[PDB]
Amino acid sequence: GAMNSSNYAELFNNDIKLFVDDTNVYRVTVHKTFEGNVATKAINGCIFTLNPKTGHLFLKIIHTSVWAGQKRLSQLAKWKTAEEVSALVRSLPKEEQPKQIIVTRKAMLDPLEVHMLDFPNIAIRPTELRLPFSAAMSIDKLSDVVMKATEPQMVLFNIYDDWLDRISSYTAFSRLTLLLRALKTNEESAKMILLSDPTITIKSYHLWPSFTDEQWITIESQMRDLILTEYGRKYNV
Amino acid sequence: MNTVPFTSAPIEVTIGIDQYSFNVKENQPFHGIKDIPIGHVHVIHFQHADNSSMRYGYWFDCRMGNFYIQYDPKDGLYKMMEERDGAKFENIVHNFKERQMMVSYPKIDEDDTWYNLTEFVQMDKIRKIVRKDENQFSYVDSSMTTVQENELSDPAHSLNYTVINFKSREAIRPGHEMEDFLDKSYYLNTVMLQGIFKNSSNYFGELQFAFLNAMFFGNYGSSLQWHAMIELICSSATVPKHMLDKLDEILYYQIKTLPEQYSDILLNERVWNICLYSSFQKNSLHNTEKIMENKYPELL
Ligand SMILES: COCCNC(=O)COc1ccc(F)cc1
Repeated sequence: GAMNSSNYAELFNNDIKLFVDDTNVYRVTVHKTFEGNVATKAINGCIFTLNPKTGHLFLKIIHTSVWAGQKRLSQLAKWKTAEEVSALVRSLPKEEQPKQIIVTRKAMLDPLEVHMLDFPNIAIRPTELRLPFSAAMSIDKLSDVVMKATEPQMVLFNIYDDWLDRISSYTAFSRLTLLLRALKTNEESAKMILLSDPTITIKSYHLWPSFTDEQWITIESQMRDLILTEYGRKYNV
Repeated sequence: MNTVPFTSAPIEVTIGIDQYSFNVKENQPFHGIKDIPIGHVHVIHFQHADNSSMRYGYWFDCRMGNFYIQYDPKDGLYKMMEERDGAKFENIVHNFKERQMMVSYPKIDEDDTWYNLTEFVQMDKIRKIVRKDENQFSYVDSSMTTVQENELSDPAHSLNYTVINFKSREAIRPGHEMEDFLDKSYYLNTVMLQGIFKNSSNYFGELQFAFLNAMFFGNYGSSLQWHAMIELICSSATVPKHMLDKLDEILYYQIKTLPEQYSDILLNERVWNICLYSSFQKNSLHNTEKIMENKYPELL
């Protein structure tokens, strides 16, 4: 069934799986019209599909033209997500197709189950984890490619840069979720933390800075502090 | 008016005939049921005093032969049998009627309940769900499973209802994934009403047969079947006006007839609230909604 703290290590076994987050698929700015009413203007989004073992990120860019002339966009977004995920599975060689797809929001189960009726051996699963993948648009390079897109487009990333050369996928995933949790709770501080030291750069083919192991620990610590902090400022503790 | 004679009543049992029922005591001098209206299917059903486990019964049409009930003490149930000897059978019935050992099917002349619950129910059609073709009558009990339940184990004793599954390739046209799942009109109309059922009468027939098996036997797979069939229609944006109107009538009499005390198990809260309040047809079941709200407002 669902995915939680008890079966947490299944993410890093050798059964191919993908997380799908649809939280940045349909994105709008809300504004006042000349008549003083409110209207939304859609901006480009993305489906965040991530292999948690390898770090391969299939960033499908959702161009605002997909919404043109459509009603009930928040509902369509789930079905467009599902369609793009099933197209991705179908584009992949059989030996690369996932055995499980884990959706981060339960509203995706039915749209995806229906789009994947052709793949009855792929388990569609929810999770009880509160994963921070919505903050994926706080990663500058990901945000940039999404906002610049002029047409639908798939962009492939490794969200773990070269980390797997030095650490395990369990550890890489824990770092990523701590980075993203931080960026979600206080983007400015999180980003300040990541770039304070100009001498640490982001390689052109990476998303995150080129930290040593020792620097990562300092970074990871600083991000925990921020998360605990914001938790105080929020609850006054 | 036809007659189902009983050889005898060796064990204490509650006997049902359609929506009527009465208590027979162990070895009471009871020799069956008379004045059964011709022109409808009927169901005679049993719950033993000693083991309310296993309600069971027989669907039959008196136009299709002379049928009698005889307790079998080896198998331990009241068995429907066919008498092929016409004169043997008239003679048996006349003696039992003269000695007045038969109860009268007790139909009030104002009463269309049975007709309204069985309008589309036909034994010849029923015999293709309960497959047992050496008999003209059909046995059902509380425990028989459906063909779809066995997919998710003895196929001979199954209820071969039409398998309806909303998340199936049958239900969902490639490329209309969202359209067909939110608006099941293509599944209801093209696949179901048109490719398997052929007309609404046939679709309504199985819906009716499912309900009755649910109510009389508490057959859980029939309840799912009855419910599935309602949900497919309630979830279709495009339904012929005459089907909606007929559906409202059908459900109305089904809701009317359900025992008040069995509503908690036989009615699916999700399906009804969706059908009456969220679905495309939320506005098209005026009679069904009025009786549901006045008799089971709890469920909603
Ligand atoms: C062959 O596909 C399945 C057959 N379709 C039907 O509609 C027949 O259903 C029934 C069943 C029982 C009835 F009292 C009336 C009708």
